[PDB]
Amino acid sequence: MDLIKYFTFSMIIFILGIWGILLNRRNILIMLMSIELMLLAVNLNFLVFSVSLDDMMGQVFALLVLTVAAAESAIGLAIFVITFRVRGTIAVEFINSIQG
Amino acid sequence: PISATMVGALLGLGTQMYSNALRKLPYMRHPWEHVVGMGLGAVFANQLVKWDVKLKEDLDVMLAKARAANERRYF
Amino acid sequence: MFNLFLAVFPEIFIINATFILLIHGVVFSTSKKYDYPPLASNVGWLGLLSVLITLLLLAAGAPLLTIAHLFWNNLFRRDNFTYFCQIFLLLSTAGTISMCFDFFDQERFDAFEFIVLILLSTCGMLFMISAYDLIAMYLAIELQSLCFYVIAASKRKSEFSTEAGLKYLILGAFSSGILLFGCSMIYGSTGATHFDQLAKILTGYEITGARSSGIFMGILFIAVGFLFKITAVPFHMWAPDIYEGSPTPVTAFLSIAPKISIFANILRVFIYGSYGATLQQIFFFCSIASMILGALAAMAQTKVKRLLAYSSIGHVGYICIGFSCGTIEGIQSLLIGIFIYALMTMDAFAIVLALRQTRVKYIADLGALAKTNPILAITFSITMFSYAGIPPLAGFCSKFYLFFAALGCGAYFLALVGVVTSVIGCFYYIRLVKRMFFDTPRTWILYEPMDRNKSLLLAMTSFFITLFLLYPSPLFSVTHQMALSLYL
Amino acid sequence: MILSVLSSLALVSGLMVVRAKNPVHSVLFFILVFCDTSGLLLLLGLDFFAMIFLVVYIGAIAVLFLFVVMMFHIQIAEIHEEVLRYLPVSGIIGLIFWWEMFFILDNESIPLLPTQRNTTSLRYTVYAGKVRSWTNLETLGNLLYTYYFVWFLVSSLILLVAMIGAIVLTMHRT
Amino acid sequence: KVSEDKNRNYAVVAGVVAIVGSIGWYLKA
Amino acid sequence: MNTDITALEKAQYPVVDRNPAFTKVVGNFSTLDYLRFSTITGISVTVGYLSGIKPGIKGPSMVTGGLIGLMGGFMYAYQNSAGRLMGFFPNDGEVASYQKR
Amino acid sequence: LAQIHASENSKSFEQIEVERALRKKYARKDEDYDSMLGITRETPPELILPDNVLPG
Amino acid sequence: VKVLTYFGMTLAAFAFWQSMDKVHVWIALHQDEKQERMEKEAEVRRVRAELLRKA
Amino acid sequence: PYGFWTFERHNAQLRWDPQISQVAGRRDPYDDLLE
Ligand SMILES: CCCCCCCCCCCCCCCCCC(=O)OC[C@H](COP(=O)([O-])OCC(O)COP(=O)([O-])OC[C@@H](COC(=O)CCCCCCCCCCCCCCCCC)OC(=O)CCCCCCCCCCCCCCCCC)OC(=O)CCCCCCCCCCCCCCCCC
Ligand SMILES: CCCCCCCCCCCCCCCCCC(=O)OC[C@H](COP(=O)([O-])OCC(O)COP(=O)([O-])OC[C@@H](COC(=O)CCCCCCCCCCCCCCCCC)OC(=O)CCCCCCCCCCCCCCCCC)OC(=O)CCCCCCCCCCCCCCCCC
Ligand SMILES: C[C@@H]1CC[C@@]2(OC1)O[C@H]1C[C@H]3[C@@H]4CC=C5C[C@@H](OCCC(CO[C@H]6O[C@H](CO)[C@@H](O[C@H]7O[C@H](CO)[C@@H](O)[C@H](O)[C@H]7O)[C@H](O)[C@H]6O)CO[C@H]6O[C@H](CO)[C@@H](O[C@H]7O[C@H](CO)[C@@H](O)[C@H](O)[C@H]7O)[C@H](O)[C@H]6O)CC[C@]5(C)[C@H]4CC[C@]3(C)[C@H]1[C@@H]2C
Ligand SMILES: CCCCCCCCCCCCCCCCCC(=O)O[C@@H](COC(=O)CCCCCCCCCCCCCCC)COP(=O)(O)OCC[N+](C)(C)C
Ligand SMILES: CCCCCCCCCCCCCCCCCC(=O)O[C@@H](COC(=O)CCCCCCCCCCCCCCC)COP(=O)(O)OCC[N+](C)(C)C
Ligand SMILES: CCCCCCCCCCCCCCCCCCCC(=O)O[C@H](COC(=O)CCCCCCCCCCCCCC)COP(=O)(O)OCCN
Ligand SMILES: CCCCCCCCCCCCCCCCCCCC(=O)O[C@H](COC(=O)CCCCCCCCCCCCCC)COP(=O)(O)OCCN
Repeated sequence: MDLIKYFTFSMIIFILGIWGILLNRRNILIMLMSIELMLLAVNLNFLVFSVSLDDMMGQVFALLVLTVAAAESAIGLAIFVITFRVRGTIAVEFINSIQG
Repeated sequence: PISATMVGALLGLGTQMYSNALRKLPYMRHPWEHVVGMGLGAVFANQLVKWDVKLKEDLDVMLAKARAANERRYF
Repeated sequence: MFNLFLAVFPEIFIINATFILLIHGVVFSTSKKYDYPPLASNVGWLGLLSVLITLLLLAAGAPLLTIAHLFWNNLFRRDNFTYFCQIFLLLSTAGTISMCFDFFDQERFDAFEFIVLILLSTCGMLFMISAYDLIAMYLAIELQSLCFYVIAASKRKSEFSTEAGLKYLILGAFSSGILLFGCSMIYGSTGATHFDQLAKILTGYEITGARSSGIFMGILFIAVGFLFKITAVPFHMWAPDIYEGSPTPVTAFLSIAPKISIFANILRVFIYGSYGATLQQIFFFCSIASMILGALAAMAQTKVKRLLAYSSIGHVGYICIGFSCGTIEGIQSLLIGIFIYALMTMDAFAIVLALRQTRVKYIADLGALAKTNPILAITFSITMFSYAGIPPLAGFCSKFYLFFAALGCGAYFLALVGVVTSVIGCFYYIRLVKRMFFDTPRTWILYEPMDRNKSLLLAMTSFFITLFLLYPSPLFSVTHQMALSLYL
Repeated sequence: MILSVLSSLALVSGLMVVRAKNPVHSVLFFILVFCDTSGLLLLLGLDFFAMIFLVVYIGAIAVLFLFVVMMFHIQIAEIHEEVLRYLPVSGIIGLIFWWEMFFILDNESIPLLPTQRNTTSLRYTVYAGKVRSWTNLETLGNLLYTYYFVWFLVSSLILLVAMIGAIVLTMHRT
Repeated sequence: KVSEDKNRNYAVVAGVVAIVGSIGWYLKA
Repeated sequence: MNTDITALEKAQYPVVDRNPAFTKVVGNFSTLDYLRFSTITGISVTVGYLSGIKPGIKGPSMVTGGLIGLMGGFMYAYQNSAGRLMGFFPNDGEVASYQKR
Repeated sequence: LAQIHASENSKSFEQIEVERALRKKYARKDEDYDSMLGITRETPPELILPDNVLPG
Repeated sequence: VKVLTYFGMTLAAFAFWQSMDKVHVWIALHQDEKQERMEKEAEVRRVRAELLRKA
Repeated sequence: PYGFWTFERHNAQLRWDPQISQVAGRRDPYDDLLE
């Protein structure tokens, strides 16, 4: 039962990220945090499979995905900062001017 | 007759004039540029014709290999 | 050892040149002595030069790109298909850069880092085209995406640009996570990430009753990421907002190059791999949805940029019809549609960038253009009629294959939808022609004439659009060649 | 059982990430999730990844999030909303994902039911692979820089993009 | 009598080299 | 590190040297290689000069353009010379020099 | 008004060229990139008219 | 939340995971019946295909 | 095409992997005992 238990752990993390997207319509910072949660779940999926399959490819890609997660968070938080600086607020009603 | 050099030269001259017109300039504002454009158009057209011949030559061999691979099924 | 790296000479050169330009720009932009000169145009010219030298290196070394293929096999795969894809990508990047100089100097956008980010994204898309493993594909996609996120927000004091960036980063990161999940499921189910291994494992079984639900959902999630990238409905709504809110040169660049790169990826993943009818049905349903929604939403638009965004969504629906029918002619038609759509989009955005010098925003702002600049109004009209697909303009090729694929595969509903959406598209395209030629507004907007770069690019793309169907043989042959090279 | 404990901690901490009213609290719970993940990694024998998750996710990424969220001083009125009306939409979407995606491995990877017999005696030991055992660290380092070096370098390019973007978007030099 | 802008002179030499080298490139190919 | 120069598409001309050394490839540079090299470098220097005038850095811009052109032109000449020695490009001169030394 | 017109009409070739270049340089702006650089570009005094001729 | 609230949520989650374990055992125990159903349906489909090909 | 995976371009691993078969990290453990 080990492999099903390790996989459902990562799976609950992924579903939690999805739920965080669904439940945070006024809070886009938490939406970013939910996306990181999904990325963490995928990283865990690669590591578990590497062990289960006795193969190193899952481990190389896990490290590279960590690099991508870091760069993603850096750029995303920069964009958050400049949006806040322009508006003085992070409320979603001030980032809805592009439409139609 | 109607050679690739002549079509290309006409297209290059037309390109310079069209460019001048788009910029609301007289058709023949910088005539040496018209000469340059005729030269480049002629060169381009001749190279396109040669490339087309070469492309058909490569497609022929590649279709031949595809046909052979398909015909291997009925062996 | 050194000769092994002949397979990556183009990429080595462009990366090194990008580093050189980064150093040059940062050293002299900070110079008190030189009074902090703007370097966006200087670096832009040097980067256009670098792109052209990269193109020369790649085009002239066609066999050498396949050298040491066993040594490079677990990293990438270069062939005839990647050859032509990468050439077309470099040509598009060069054109987009050439269209940016008036924007640099008249707006005074002095940031040279814009050019560096464009060059790094071009590096990423080059590696995307040659990717032959899920890991490499993901890494190259992410490099490309991060560069776009940054450049979409380049007007960092603008509400519109910051909004575009924020929406792009959130939705892009979400879709990338979904795609990565799919990749993890496929690895866990097959023990493989290399495309050759995946082809061997998946071929001959598709859904033979005992189907790997892990393999089936990995494919689905990867397809969702791909569809987000090509702005296919229902994963499209990021595209109109990002296209409108980004700086117009960014919008022009995003409209062309990523499509080339991601379709290269889609061909080599799906077409070269094997789950099968399910995925072609995915692209089938998304094509129909994209055509319908693009047509209707474009009909609703009053602004030029949003109209072009929705037009591109509809056209990717038309293109994906070719991927769906799963034949050599389908792939060829998809490639022909990408080439022609790219040259038409370059023409349209050259006009839009020319008009942005007087801040064109609304379709109604084009009023009386046939009076204030007759040859410009005609040129823009040719682009619109080509977008509408009126023969014998180049745009007629996509309409012709859309109906060619429906009638043969037996798809009468697709033909129905194509007829309706083509007529709707023609209406909203000729509305622009009516605005420039038929209307008599009380207040006119007089536009500043365009620079030489855009006039020359417009002149060449306008001859191509009018005259392509007189001599279409090279494109037809080159695209048949590429379609065949995917499997042989 | 131990995986039940760690998964329960992760479940609760993740719910706190997505449901805490204060975003600073969300960042702190996120840190608890990464700690639990590191515990799982230690169970898998991947001590390098277990430590790196602490160093990078908690030591660098979460610190960045905390610095940014703390200086924002977000008022709850700007991000508050009632979530009772989402229970149905989360119920279908969660259930469908639950029914499909927690059980995706079951048909391919059928669990071994633990029997009332000592199967431990059927574990076969090969001493040949135990003469010179490799750490997780050296197994990874045997591959990153030689056979897959191109992906390594592309990741470097990604980090360079991050640095450039961070400067260009936020810098206001005094 | 003399053009004094050294950088301009170097650029002139570079343009001349480009033109002549292009002619030679065409001729010997 | 195991290496394998073997290409996917075989050489269509006689193989003078399967994996020529760096210095051998450079010493194999012909007059046409030097013409390509010099043309690319000269164009690059010219572009650097002309694009540098408006910011006021035409000299340093010339140097930067020249560095880019030098690297690109050398890579192009090396590409051609190595491809000739390997039989991927028409190599009449290489074959003639090989059949004699 | 006579003062500004007399000043402009009496300028030499060299000063005309200098002011043409200065006018072109300061015709547009990118204050956001200047703030990134931490500099403030000031209009040169040869392009500023006296206050007694300004509308206010 | 209260510390006791977090602890109680953790207990509820532990119960949920043990229930999930029971579910996995159930799914494993029914592999044979699912295989039998798949085989019977495959036989039916093959017989129908062979019979319709007779015409 | 019929048997496209048979085409030499697709058998890259079958020809590369034997060249690295003696590389530390992918050897059979008994190879070290006998070499
Ligand atoms: C015999 C031994 C006896 C001695 C030992 C006894 C030890 C004591 C008992 C242990 C502790 C229990 C009591 C808890 C504290 C109560 C006292 C108190 O003052 O609470 C105040 C509390 C007020 O909240 P607060 O802490 O002050 O925070 C205020 C703000 O929210 C703060 O703001 P914030 O930003 O920090 O947080 C935002 C938000 C945070 O938002 C949330 O946390 C979400 C709230 C809903 C939680 C939904 C479930 C989460 C748990 C996971 C369960 C599995 C989920 C699976 C889903 C994925 C599947 C697809 O806040 C809230 O919404 C608070 C809501 C709290 C409600 C918690 C209800 C938990 C669900 C219980 C379900 C019971 C079902 C049983 C079977 C379960 C199925 C197996 O009000 C309550 O009384 C609720 C707590 C009481 C119920 C929770 C504990 C349940 C434990 C049940 C016993 C275990 C049964 C299983 C045993 C298994 C054995 C094998
Ligand atoms: C063999 C094992 C034996 C174990 C024996 C120990 C068993 C302990 C059982 C305890 C359960 C029964 C409790 C009965 C009631 C006790 C009476 C009472 O509550 O009065 C206490 C009273 C507050 O009680 P309260 O009336 O409920 O007020 C609650 C809030 O005020 C309410 O205000 P609020 O509604 O606004 O909420 C705001 C929020 C505040 O915002 C937050 O975010 C809370 C903080 C959570 C994240 C903070 C850590 C991340 C930040 C980075 C820290 C550095 C990271 C690196 C260093 C640590 C990593 C190793 O407050 C909370 O949410 C508190 C929830 C606590 C969740 C975190 C603790 C669980 C950690 C996991 C423990 C794992 C083992 C236990 C489970 C075992 C399996 C069942 O004052 C104190 O707690 C004293 C403060 C000292 C606490 C030190 C705790 C450790 C802190 C340092 C370590 C940080 C990492 C945590 C461990 C990580 C492990 C890797
Ligand atoms: C620096 C900062 C500070 C913070 C921090 O870092 C950062 O600090 C860091 C510090 C970290 C902790 C560090 C350490 C641990 C311990 C670990 O826990 C070990 C658990 C493992 C080891 O457990 C046993 O392992 C051996 C047995 O396996 C025992 O050997 C015997 O048996 C040998 C064989 O006969 C004999 O030869 C030997 O002679 C004989 O002695 C050995 O004694 C014993 O240890 C795994 O075990 C389980 O796994 C089994 C498999 O799943 C489960 O089996 C079950 O399922 C099977 C079906 O699947 C059924 O068949 C089975 O019937 C059925 O039972 C079962 O649940 C259970 O066994 C749990 C994680 C944790 C807490 C870390 C958390 C995170 C931190 C706090 C980090 C934290 C973040
Ligand atoms: C049959 C095709 C299918 C149907 C589509 C038709 C699309 C067009 C719609 C037809 C309705 C009427 C269209 C009226 C357009 C005719 C008027 C026109 O375009 O004249 C242009 C002419 O536009 C052009 O410049 C067209 C140039 C295209 C060149 C194509 C020819 C290529 C080879 C020619 C070689 C050079 C000339 C040889 C002889 C000297 C004048 O432009 P202005 O904006 O008025 O002024 C330009 C500025 N200036 C005069 C000062 C230079
Ligand atoms: C008596 C019979 C001989 C007649 C000879 C006629 C041949 C003339 C052929 C026409 C050539 C056209 C070349 C077009 C390029 C224009 C070159 C140029 O403009 O020179 C510039 C720039 O020169 C360069 O940077 C490189 C190009 C020069 C190389 C070509 C020079 C053409 C004549 C050759 C003179 C050199 C020969 C001797 C060399 C030792 C001088 O420097 P700046 O004043 O700072 O430039 C300002 C910006 N703007 C370009 C707009 C003027
Ligand atoms: C053989 C016929 C074609 C030959 C063309 C020249 C040789 C090819 C070299 C490349 C030519 C490319 C086109 C050069 C002009 C490009 C656009 C430049 C326009 C520009 O904005 O900058 C001008 C620089 O002038 C310039 O760039 C031109 C500088 C002098 C070149 C003109 C002489 C051409 C010789 C033609 C035949 C001569 C017969 C005797 C040999 C400054 O513009 P401005 O202030 O100077 O004035 C303009 C009055 N609107
Ligand atoms: C196929 C259908 C038929 C096509 C017809 C083919 C005929 C060939 C074309 C002939 C051209 C005729 C004109 C030639 C003479 C003009 C020479 C240009 C002068 C020049 O140096 O231009 C500079 C600007 O560069 C420029 O303006 C050059 C850049 C122009 C953009 C085009 C190249 C971009 C890269 C490739 C794009 C590919 C896209 C395809 C996907 C400086 O100009 P200035 O001195 O006036 O000062 C502008 C203010 N800064």
